[PDB]
Amino acid sequence: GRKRPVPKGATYGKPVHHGVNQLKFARSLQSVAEERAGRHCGALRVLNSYWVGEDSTYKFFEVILIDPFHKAIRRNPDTQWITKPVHKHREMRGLTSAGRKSRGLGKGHKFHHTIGGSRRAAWRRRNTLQLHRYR
Amino acid sequence: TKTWRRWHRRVNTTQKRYAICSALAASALPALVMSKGHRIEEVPELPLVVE
Amino acid sequence: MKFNPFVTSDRSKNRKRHFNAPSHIRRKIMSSPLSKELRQKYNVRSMPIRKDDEVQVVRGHYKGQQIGKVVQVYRKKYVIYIERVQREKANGTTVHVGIHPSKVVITRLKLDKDRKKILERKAKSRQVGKEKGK
Amino acid sequence: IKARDLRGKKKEELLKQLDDLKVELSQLRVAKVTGGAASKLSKIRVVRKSIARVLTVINQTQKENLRKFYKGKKYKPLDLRPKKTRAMRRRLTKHEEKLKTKKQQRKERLYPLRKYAVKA
Amino acid sequence: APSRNGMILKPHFHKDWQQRVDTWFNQPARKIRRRKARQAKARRIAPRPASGPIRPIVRCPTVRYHTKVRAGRGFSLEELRVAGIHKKVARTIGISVDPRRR
Amino acid sequence: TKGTSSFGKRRNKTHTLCRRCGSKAYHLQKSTCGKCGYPAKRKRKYNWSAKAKRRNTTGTGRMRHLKIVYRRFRHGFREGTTPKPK
Amino acid sequence: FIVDVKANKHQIKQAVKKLYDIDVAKVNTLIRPDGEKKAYVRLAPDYDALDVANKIGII
Amino acid sequence: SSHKTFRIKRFLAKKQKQNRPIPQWIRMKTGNKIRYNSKRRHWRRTKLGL
RNA sequence: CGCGACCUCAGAUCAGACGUGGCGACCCGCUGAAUUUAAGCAUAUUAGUCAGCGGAGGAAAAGAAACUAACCAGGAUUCCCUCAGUAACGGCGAGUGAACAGGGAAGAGCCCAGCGCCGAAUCCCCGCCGCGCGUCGCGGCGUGGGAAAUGUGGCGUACGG
RNA sequence: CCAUCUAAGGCUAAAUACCGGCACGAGACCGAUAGUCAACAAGUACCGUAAGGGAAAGUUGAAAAGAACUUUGAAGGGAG
RNA sequence: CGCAGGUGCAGAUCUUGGUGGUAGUAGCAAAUAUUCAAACGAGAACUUUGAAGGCCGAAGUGGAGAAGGGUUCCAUGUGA
RNA sequence: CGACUCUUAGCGGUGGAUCACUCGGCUCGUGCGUCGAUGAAGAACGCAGCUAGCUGCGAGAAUUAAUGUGAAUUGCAGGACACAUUGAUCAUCGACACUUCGAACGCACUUGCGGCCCCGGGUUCCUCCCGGGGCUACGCCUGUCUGAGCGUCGCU
Ligand SMILES: [Zn+2]
Repeated sequence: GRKRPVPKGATYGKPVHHGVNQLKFARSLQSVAEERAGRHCGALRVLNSYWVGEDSTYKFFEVILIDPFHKAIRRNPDTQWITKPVHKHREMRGLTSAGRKSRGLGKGHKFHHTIGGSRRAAWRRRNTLQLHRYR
Repeated sequence: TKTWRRWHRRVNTTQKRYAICSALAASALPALVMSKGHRIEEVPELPLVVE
Repeated sequence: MKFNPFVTSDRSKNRKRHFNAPSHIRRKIMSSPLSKELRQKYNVRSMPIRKDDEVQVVRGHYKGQQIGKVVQVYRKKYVIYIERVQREKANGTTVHVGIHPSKVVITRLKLDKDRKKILERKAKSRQVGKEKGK
Repeated sequence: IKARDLRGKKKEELLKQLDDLKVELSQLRVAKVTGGAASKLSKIRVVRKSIARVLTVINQTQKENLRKFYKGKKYKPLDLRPKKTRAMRRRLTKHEEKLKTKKQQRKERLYPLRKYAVKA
Repeated sequence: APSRNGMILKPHFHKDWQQRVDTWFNQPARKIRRRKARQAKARRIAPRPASGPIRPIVRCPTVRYHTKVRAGRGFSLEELRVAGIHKKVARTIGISVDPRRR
Repeated sequence: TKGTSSFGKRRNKTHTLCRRCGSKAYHLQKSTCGKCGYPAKRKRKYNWSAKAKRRNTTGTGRMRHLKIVYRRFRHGFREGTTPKPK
Repeated sequence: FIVDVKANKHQIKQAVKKLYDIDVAKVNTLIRPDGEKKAYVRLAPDYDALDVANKIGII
Repeated sequence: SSHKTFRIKRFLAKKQKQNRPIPQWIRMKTGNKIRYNSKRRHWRRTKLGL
């Protein structure tokens, strides 16, 4: 899990925010594997990742990367999308398959917190006061 | 001062049509038109109609 | 009334453009009317003032029928200097009095290839407009 | 001196003219520190701008010759290959942008968009 | 706070609403821009109807609205087949297609 | 003792001029800038100081490259061509 | 002379020799509080500083 | 002190050269608004940022 | 126990490329208080908000149902009106609080992996020639290298093929 | 029992957003103690070791025609 | 005649600026001390030269450096 | 008688209110919507005949070239431009040029110290001295070369 990085375990404030020890990260262990591969290999594009192994202390994943400036990639129309600038660091924006799972998006009644594209998008829409010209 | 002050007013369509009818009726009375300072003399007919 | 949505009628914007206009825009701003005889010869109403132009002053203290020669076009000050339009300082020396070119009338214009070319352009454009109206 | 008159000249005489201008400019700066005439001080601006004019012609001719030499070569110096914007140099060329898969081409040929109207 | 008779009001102004206020002074501007987009699109597809493809007749799915009929997303594969129109040529003709309608 | 007497001992210098931002905020013993965080690759910037950002944002300096880019954008970033000769 | 700040004694000696056709014995260098570099160029015994100064025009 | 670096000396050189009074002909320029150098710095009164 | 092949690794100022930093109003992923209200206060509220971190684009994100509904059924996403201060949550206190249907703005759909058939049909690089040539694509040839059977390409993806 | 869809792979324009940037237009807004801190050599002068803090300050006259010359005073400053 | 407000000040130890009485008042009292003559000069208790009388009394009121200052160093001129 | 004090008015002054003005703001709206290892943003230091600051610029430094324009710039001076054997000024701006730091890039942040390959001058293949030029950062992709392994094997 995620231990809160507070000195001596002292979260100053109200008791509801005193938790230090049984807190959990919002993103999966697979997402942080993709994020660490992308940060090191800045010139590459994270495509996807999968599980390979597991220990009591470590989890092992394998990440697929695409060199977006190789001619075999940007001469093939079926893979020219990864070369577009809007697909830089998908792993850091939660656009890979592992990253999307933590965002809580989908279709139907289980997913209404992200009914406008994201949690922040939905929050902003229902927390903005519409003042028309004719009120 | 804030931009979301109410700047605009909506009037009922029937009342807006009422105001136009009243304005048209008054425009045909020479006393009311002269009371606006519109120098209507030597004008042959106040409801002036030209081809 | 102006209809162009890209032309400003704003006071501050029009004054700002006038007062820090570049030199070549100050040239056309400092235009003066041609004489009645010159307007009859060339079908042109006004020309930008230029050095060695013979003008007469029609407004101000130095108005008259005297013809003088433009000796300086101080575009930064938006004034021109004429031969006889002058006064005396306290010391005794003589200084020119700046006259805005909108207050003078050109009686003879210095003629060269560039001046003939823009005289013909202004006459051709006006003649086209008269024909279009007719 | 005029730039257009310098273009019909060889590199050696352009270098000779540049040398005479620098020698003259050195002489004028001597006059500046020894209380020289106002006519000599005003010539410093003139001679300085001629040196710029000559060096402009030499540099422009040299760059033009390099562009002609590297024309058609697969690899050019970074000084010569076009400078637009880092982002535009990353983007796909016009040819690869219009490349289509055989599946896409079949779709366009078999079911093209049609021009049609509906009567009232 | 309360003074004699009144309504127990619960206004939702406890959440720093002044940072998120949507004013509609650009409403007339977005009507002209939407209108000019329609006119440009109509010219670009000039002979075509400029109102989109033909939509099917659809019944509204609830007791409150099952007496009314509106336009659907597209003609289903079953009605396209009975009419004898290929599902890959309907879009070119100007026929909307909804493969997921029963 | 604290006060005027203690101010007489002020003869050292905790900070020196910085080689990246130019302010006298380069700590000598820590070898780091309190204004821009120079040895760090990213500049020091915070949202709690809106005044601080405005002092050192884009547009406060020459903008040697950016001002030509603004001019060049108006013509499509053309290059390799010259106007027609006389 | 006043010389460029990015100029050492070897460059100063070679330059003075090149444009004035004189031999240099030694060069001493100073940076003034104005910011410019001052060079004290002692000439060879064969050459006379006053004659060189006349030809340059500083006197 | 006498012991100073090149960077500091060049910094002091610039402040020395910019501590001069306004030239007299500037007052005669058309549309002039400067009457004196308001950025004059005295060594004893105001100390340098260094 | 020398010479080969493959595998897994290493070094190179090797030939070509690519990333870093800035701006950050709008956008995406995290992390994340307390002042305040409750006339005290701890849950709650403030608030998934301020501050902190990372990543972009002219938009971003989302997106073509493991959907809604229960009807005589609708039919990707996004936005506006309404639903609605409602269903629901809450020391059921203070307070918080959506969605479906309906009307509009816009409207557009598609692709693999898998299962198969086709003598790897496929791709990168390097030369030469015919070209074309605004700063680079085409055809051939290569008794030219490499990748790829630990699977490239063509057909085909739930609406079936 | 019925209804509905086919997860754990992928791409996609438009309608939507925009207190930064480049150009524009306008206003029942303010009119130099106001309006941006900043109409002016303003994020300047100056202050703090530093993070940071941060001003005051517009108007001769249409045109300098900005008072030549005489006179008292060492001059500032006066009288003509 | 109507329309719309950032629409009326004696107070807020109110904010910014300006000004009084106090008041020609307090004060210009820490470390012994000045005098005569001359020069320059419009002008001298205070500058300079000379002659007297005194002080620091080598852990100095001396001669040099380090930090720090940054042109304060030197010459000439001015006396706002 | 004065003086002094108080009040009022006239005139004169320590003062800068009021009024009039505004190349400034603020707000709304529209169109675009573009930085950077080909070195950005931001700093530093320089550059004018006389020029401190602001501004503009970079050793070609208050600007070169090119195109358009068509007789100025201006505070003083000086000399262009004979105002077509084609051009002052200004604007535009596609050519050229663009010092030192800075993601900052040979190592290091002191005008410190290198290395490899070339060029010129002293001597002559000491590369010994001086000057100049090109390279010399991290990560990472495809390919290339050189390798390692009691890794798996084959021929010996
Ligand atoms: Zn710094």
